[PDB]
Amino acid sequence: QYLMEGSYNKVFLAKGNIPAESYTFFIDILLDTIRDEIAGCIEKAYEKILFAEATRILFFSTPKKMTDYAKKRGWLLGPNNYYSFASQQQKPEDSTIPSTELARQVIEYARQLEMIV
Amino acid sequence: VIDAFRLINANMMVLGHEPRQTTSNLGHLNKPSIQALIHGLNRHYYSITINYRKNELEQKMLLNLHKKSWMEGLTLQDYSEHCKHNESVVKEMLELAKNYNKAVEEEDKMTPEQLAIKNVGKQDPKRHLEEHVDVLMTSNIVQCLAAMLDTVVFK
Repeated sequence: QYLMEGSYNKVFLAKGNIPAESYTFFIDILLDTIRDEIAGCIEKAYEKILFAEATRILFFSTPKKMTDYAKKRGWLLGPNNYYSFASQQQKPEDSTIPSTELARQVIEYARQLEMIV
Repeated sequence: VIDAFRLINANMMVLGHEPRQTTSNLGHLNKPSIQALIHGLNRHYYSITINYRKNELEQKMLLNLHKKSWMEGLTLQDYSEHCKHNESVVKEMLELAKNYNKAVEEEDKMTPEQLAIKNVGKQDPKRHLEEHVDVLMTSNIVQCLAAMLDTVVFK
């Protein structure tokens, strides 16, 4: 529920050590997962921001940690990263010059209309 | 009002050439005017048939294939002119729309045309509305099909 919500600060791992019925070995691989999620969201989040502002929220603070997950993201180098990829995708709605695809369903609407009349 | 005819002389009538003409074809008597049919039949003529044969080449030349005639179909009309028309067309439907709101309230028996006249709206308010969109839709639809095609082809 917390991960879905978008919280990475009331997520808990302490409540998974209350059972020690071999739930205790799953936490090991769920301290990976919390990290993964913060990192994806940050790709969407920034059109571009400073390296300094973004590392403290990753909870990375050593360049090695930055590199490791950066590969998965597609981000290039360690302190340097391109958060920008995800933001870039929104902008193409601006075009109008090529009509055929942009208008859409030009063939479809015409065909049915012709049958009806 | 084209008939083929044959002459009636004193000699022809005595021979009985006049029934002889009907034989060998489908038979044809004229119609225009009452005075001209009685008078014509006795003194002037006997009437007989014309049928028509025109070949497929004759039909092809008859049709008048024409170069600009087909070209217009592709020829793109102004974008502002479609917008302007779209707005004008809507204005005819508005008029019809008052009659149309009243007609629709009760149409619970049979024959749409009677219902529509009865709960106000001469003939069919639905029909008038539909014809009005159809003409605009027709010009806009073909021009859009044509425009996208030409831009890509020429480029």
